[PDB]
Amino acid sequence: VVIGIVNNTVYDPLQPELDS
Amino acid sequence: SGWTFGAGAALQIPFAMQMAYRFNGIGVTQNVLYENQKLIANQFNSAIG
Ligand SMILES: *[C@@H]1O[C@H](CO)[C@@H](O[C@@H]2O[C@H](CO)[C@@H](O)[C@H](O)[C@H]2NC(C)=O)[C@H](O)[C@H]1NC(C)=O
Ligand SMILES: *[C@@H]1O[C@H](CO)[C@@H](O)[C@H](O)[C@H]1NC(C)=O
Repeated sequence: VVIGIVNNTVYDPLQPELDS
Repeated sequence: SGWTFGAGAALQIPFAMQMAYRFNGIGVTQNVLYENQKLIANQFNSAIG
């Protein structure tokens, strides 16, 4: 829906805890 | 440049984004602009009409 959107990763501060 | 030419040096910004700051400044979340942008633009063009 968004005009002119772009692609990048969004970091998740929970992920390294679950990973660890 | 939106409001910024008042304050100083007239920082350029894409118009679609400064309108979404206008929306954000009246408590309507800025995604409402970017989702409905065609409708809002068509409404503005009709109102100038
Ligand atoms: C952002 O990423 C999506 C995928 O996450 C891209 O969508 C793909 O675009 C190609 C064409 O370049 C299609 O062949 C694929 O089928 C699309 N995949 C999906 C899942 O839709 C999208 O093009 C990217 N956009 C930008 C601006 O980089
Ligand atoms: C921005 O302008 C370029 C031309 O200079 C055009 O090709 C592009 O699609 C435009 N992108 C957006 C998001 O308006």
